[PDB]
Amino acid sequence: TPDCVTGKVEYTKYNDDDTFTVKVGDKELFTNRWNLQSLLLSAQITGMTVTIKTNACHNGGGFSEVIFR
Amino acid sequence: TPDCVTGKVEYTKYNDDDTFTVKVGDKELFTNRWNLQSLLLSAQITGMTVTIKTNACHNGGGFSEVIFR
Amino acid sequence: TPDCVTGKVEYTKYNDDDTFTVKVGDKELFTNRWNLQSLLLSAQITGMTVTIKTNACHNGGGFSEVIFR
Amino acid sequence: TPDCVTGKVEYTKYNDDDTFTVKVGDKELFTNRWNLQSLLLSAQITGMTVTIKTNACHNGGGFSEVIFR
Amino acid sequence: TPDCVTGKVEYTKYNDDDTFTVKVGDKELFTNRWNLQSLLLSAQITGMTVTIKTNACHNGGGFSEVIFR
Ligand SMILES: CCOC(=O)NCCCNC(=O)OCCO[C@H]1[C@H](O[C@H]2[C@H](O)[C@@H](O)[C@H](O)O[C@@H]2CO)O[C@H](CO)[C@H](O[C@H]2O[C@H](CO)[C@H](O)[C@H](O)[C@H]2O)[C@@H]1O
Ligand SMILES: *O[C@H]1[C@H](O[C@H]2[C@H](O)[C@@H](O)[C@H](O)O[C@@H]2CO)O[C@H](CO)[C@H](O[C@H]2O[C@H](CO)[C@H](O)[C@H](O)[C@H]2O)[C@@H]1O
Ligand SMILES: *O[C@H]1[C@H](O[C@H]2[C@H](O)[C@@H](O)[C@H](O)O[C@@H]2CO)O[C@H](CO)[C@H](O[C@H]2O[C@H](CO)[C@H](O)[C@H](O)[C@H]2O)[C@@H]1O
Ligand SMILES: OC[C@H]1O[C@H](O[C@@H]2[C@H](O)[C@@H](O)[C@H](O[C@H]3[C@H](O)[C@@H](O)[C@H](O)O[C@@H]3CO)O[C@@H]2CO)[C@H](O)[C@@H](O)[C@H]1O
Ligand SMILES: OC[C@H]1O[C@H](O[C@@H]2[C@H](O)[C@@H](O)[C@H](O[C@H]3[C@H](O)[C@@H](O)[C@H](O)O[C@@H]3CO)O[C@@H]2CO)[C@H](O)[C@@H](O)[C@H]1O
Ligand SMILES: OC[C@H]1O[C@H](O[C@@H]2[C@H](O)[C@@H](O)[C@H](O[C@H]3[C@H](O)[C@@H](O)[C@H](O)O[C@@H]3CO)O[C@@H]2CO)[C@H](O)[C@@H](O)[C@H]1O
Repeated sequence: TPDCVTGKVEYTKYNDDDTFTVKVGDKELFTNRWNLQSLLLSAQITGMTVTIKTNACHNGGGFSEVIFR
Repeated sequence: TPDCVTGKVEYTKYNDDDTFTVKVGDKELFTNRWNLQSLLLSAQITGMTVTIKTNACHNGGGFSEVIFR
Repeated sequence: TPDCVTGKVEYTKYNDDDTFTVKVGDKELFTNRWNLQSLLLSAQITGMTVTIKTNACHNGGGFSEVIFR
Repeated sequence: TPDCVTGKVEYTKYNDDDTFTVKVGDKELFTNRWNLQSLLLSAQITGMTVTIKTNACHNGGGFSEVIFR
Repeated sequence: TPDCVTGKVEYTKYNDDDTFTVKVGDKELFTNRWNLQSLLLSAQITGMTVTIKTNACHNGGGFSEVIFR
């Protein structure tokens, strides 16, 4: 899957359908994987740099692949 | 959903029906989403500023949407 | 439910039946709610002040309601 | 159950059958309770002193009772 | 099982099939154990030294055994 954005996690949002939105770079993206919820929040809290991989590389787009650096 | 309150998390409470109550701004609110329990506690512990979105914007009211900043 | 004890968590104990015991104030109490295990450990580790609410307010008594301050 | 060892968690090990091994005092012990995995890793990380209770107080022996101090 | 690599966790990656990849030493490896996801991310965040034990000791190989030092 292609790289989409890389950056620190500007903010996260828990959504009304139990998905989890994230803002990284200039993109707001979401993931239906519940596993990623607390990893992403930890990244946000500790100031990790993450890379998100997705073909739906647009605001509102979905993702499931993330790299924690 | 409309913004309801924004602030740091004043306190949380685990309830007898496994719901989780949170005090943010001047509102005490609850969420039946189990997934939010540890996110909300981490936010509380680290001093994050959260925004809760809900149409039931009164003490005792329910929520599922939260933004972690 | 009435207040039972208020204090920092002196120590916790994982029990052989997968319940979790906590010492707060002068009381040892337990909870069969798995969700509370890591919340109570976190409170212990970070020195949070908790309040436990239970009508079984004696050593060995059960609880499910906790306030995290 | 009798006390078996007391000390800081020298190391943990995740095992091929999803059990979790821990080195405390002079004993290596394991637990088949999944709930304890992240508690024991948090105790290791923050330098908590634990006591493990078990009748199988020998290397390789099993446990489910832990006290977090 | 034989030792494979030892080191700090250079990066992790959540994969599209809910497995978790990890870079330690000169090897990129994955595990299908969901339990290990947040343990390995904690090790990464806190700068723990891990050892991975696997007979598939090449890039892209699988593991389930980790030692946290
Ligand atoms: C005032 C003293 O009494 C109480 O405070 N009682 C609290 C308990 C009863 N709670 C309750 O009924 O919650 C459900 C109704 O509340 C949810 C609210 O529903 C809206 C509905 O969607 C609207 O279209 C309609 O006009 O009215 C009601 C209320 O204004 O919606 C909000 C979000 O917009 C909450 O739902 C969210 O939280 C709960 C709990 O976490 C639940 O998951 C929902 O799935 C989630 O959306 C209110 O609870
Ligand atoms: O031999 C067991 C196996 O033991 C594991 C152990 O859990 C770890 O400490 C170690 O590192 O790896 C050893 C070697 O395998 O555990 C599995 C299940 O988790 C099997 O255990 C069951 O088998 C027995 C037959 O009844 C007995 O009841 C065990 O106590 C069961 O749990 C395997 O046989
Ligand atoms: O392919 C497996 C690997 O299989 C071994 C098998 O263990 C040997 O007895 C055989 O002779 O050699 C094959 C090939 O290496 O087992 C390794 C660890 O020894 C990996 O297996 C683990 O990883 C998997 C995905 O993480 C899954 O968790 C397995 O259950 C683990 O055993 C490798 O993938
Ligand atoms: O028996 C349960 C409960 O019933 C009554 O309260 C009702 C709702 O439960 C309560 O949420 C609601 O609160 C109102 C405030 O009073 C109102 O001023 C504010 O604008 O919003 C909320 C919700 O719309 O009130 C109703 C009844 O009007 C009972 O009154 C209460 O004691 C409690 O027993
Ligand atoms: O976590 C793994 C395992 O831990 C606990 O069991 C311990 C040993 O695994 C087990 O073999 C041991 O059996 C005891 C009996 O209780 C006792 O009656 C008998 O006489 O002696 C044996 C061997 O010494 O018990 C210990 C701790 O008491 C846990 O209870 C168990 O379910 C399992 O998780
Ligand atoms: O410490 C908490 C808990 O962990 C251990 O059980 C594990 C999971 O927590 C549990 O939900 C899971 O149960 C399996 C059943 O064994 C199986 O019959 C069914 O088909 O699938 C479920 C859902 O996965 O199993 C694991 C352990 O294999 C621990 O043994 C348990 O008693 C308790 O302490």
